[PDB]
Amino acid sequence: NALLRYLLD
Amino acid sequence: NALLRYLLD
Amino acid sequence: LTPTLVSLLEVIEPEVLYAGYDSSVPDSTWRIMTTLNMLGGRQVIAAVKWAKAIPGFRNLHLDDQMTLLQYSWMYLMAFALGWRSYRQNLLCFAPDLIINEQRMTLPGMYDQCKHMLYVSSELHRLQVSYEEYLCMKTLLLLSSVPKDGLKSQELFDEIRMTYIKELGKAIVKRQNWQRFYQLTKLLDSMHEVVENLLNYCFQTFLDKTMSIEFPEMLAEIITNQIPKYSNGNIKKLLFHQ
Amino acid sequence: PQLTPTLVSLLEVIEPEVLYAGYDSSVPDSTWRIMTTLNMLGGRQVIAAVKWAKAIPGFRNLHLDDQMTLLQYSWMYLMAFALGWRSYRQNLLCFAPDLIINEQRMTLPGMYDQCKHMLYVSSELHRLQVSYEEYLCMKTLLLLSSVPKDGLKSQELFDEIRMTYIKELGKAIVKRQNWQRFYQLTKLLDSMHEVVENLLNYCFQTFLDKTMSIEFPEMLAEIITNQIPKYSNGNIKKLLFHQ
Ligand SMILES: C[C@@H]1C[C@H]2[C@@H]3C[C@H](F)C4=CC(=O)C=C[C@]4(C)[C@@]3(F)[C@@H](O)C[C@]2(C)[C@@]1(OC(=O)c1ccco1)C(=O)SCF
Ligand SMILES: C[C@@H]1C[C@H]2[C@@H]3C[C@H](F)C4=CC(=O)C=C[C@]4(C)[C@@]3(F)[C@@H](O)C[C@]2(C)[C@@]1(OC(=O)c1ccco1)C(=O)SCF
Repeated sequence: NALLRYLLD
Repeated sequence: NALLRYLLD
Repeated sequence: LTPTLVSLLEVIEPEVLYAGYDSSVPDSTWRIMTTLNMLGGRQVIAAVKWAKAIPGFRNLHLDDQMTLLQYSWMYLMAFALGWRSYRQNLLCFAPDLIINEQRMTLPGMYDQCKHMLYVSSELHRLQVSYEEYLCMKTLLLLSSVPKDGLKSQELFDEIRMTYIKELGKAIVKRQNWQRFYQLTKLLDSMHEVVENLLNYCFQTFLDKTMSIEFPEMLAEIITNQIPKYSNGNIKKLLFHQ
Repeated sequence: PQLTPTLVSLLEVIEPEVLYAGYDSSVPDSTWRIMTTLNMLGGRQVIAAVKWAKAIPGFRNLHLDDQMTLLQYSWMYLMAFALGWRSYRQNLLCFAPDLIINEQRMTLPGMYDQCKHMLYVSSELHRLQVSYEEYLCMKTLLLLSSVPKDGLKSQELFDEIRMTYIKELGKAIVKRQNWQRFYQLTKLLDSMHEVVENLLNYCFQTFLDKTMSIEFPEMLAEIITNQIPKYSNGNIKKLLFHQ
């Protein structure tokens, strides 16, 4: 799940 | 000034 | 003047989000669920912004940060929901979508809502203060791990232990050990609540015959998490055996 | 490691989200229109600053009348400083993501005349190359940079809170040549009194002017009314880092 990795960076 | 007093409370 | 870990949890607590429910169109169980899923997605986005601000959390390995959110989102949603409803007999999904006595009686409605009502009544019963709620909610983020362990297991352990102590402190600043027992006993019972809620959630997601829509934020999590309940790679952390 | 949070990291979270101005892009620009739109923005910026101050540890423990005095004395410092920061992070003036005073708008009548002062703050932050954490301590101290002549009612607690944030800025500096940068950054703080004097001069003069037709929201109007006597009598004491 790429969207989650994003919001966490 | 009551509004500030209110926002502070 | 020195800021406490609890005063910091207060600050980072996100704004309560509106559901965007049209109040001029007849209610139905399809319309409510679909709207709530959409809300759920935005609430998850919020929870990420919230977790990132919990001291320690951003110091975990990124995969661990992800795992914990994927495992606990329902705990965090259900528990916040309990709190919102508790602070209102009803369920406060949002200031624009309160399940009243009227909406409760709709087809298949109370069937699920009984589980979310349970959380709400336990908080009332135990008469939980805000600062306890905030510590409890933080522990819920830390309530399941992969059976195999996390990558930064050592640090996670320290973080969890800190918020246990923190919950403990909140109780003191509020019969103290008894209350500590009671509130951890509640946290334990969140596992059961979440299992129920996830079962119907996954069951609906997978059902083709129901036209219930899920936002992508949720759909990705749900997709990623299906196998881990199918292969049983989740360890539920409990305070009482 | 530090799973107990520094006072700076708390200020980092309490920092209010940046507010939009609502300025219409189809309607032609005017000095009249920009100033009013800016006054309205100013009002909502003050309401945000109240919520912000209350979250500062210790602040909510002062006398309520003191809490009032501090916000009444320092609103312009806080607004101008945050403006200087926004302008620095994006020489232009970022009042809002939707109202940036650019090169062309600057050339509007009576515009750069006031904007020069606000630009000064912005070019100091770029000069001294101020970091974010330094910024958050400096702004906090700006809340605590003026007091009435015969002190506050909780002067002791105030003195202690101020002393705390002086130390907090000192940590920001080291965590980034030490004592000279301290001098530098505290000299900038000192020099805000001079900026704010100018900005308040034009603000009050416009506020009191009959034939000028520039609107003010109530939030600001109560404070401007509540302060004009105080500043034109001399009950304000400007706390300086360097004499
Ligand atoms: C039973 C599931 C679980 C529901 C979520 C519960 C969660 F606590 C939550 C809280 C909110 O404030 C907003 C949304 C969620 C995340 C949630 F309510 C919704 O997504 C809907 C979920 C998945 C669920 O709810 C119902 O049955 C339900 C709620 C009210 C009536 O029925 C669904 O499975 S909806 C269909 F999949
Ligand atoms: C010269 C004054 C000072 C202006 C305020 C400065 C402050 F930094 C600020 C920042 C904002 O983000 C939004 C509003 C304020 C609080 C402010 F810009 C406005 O109220 C307008 C103030 C008082 C001021 O500005 C101008 O003339 C001005 C802005 C651009 C060009 O001139 C006024 O006195 S407006 C007329 F009363």
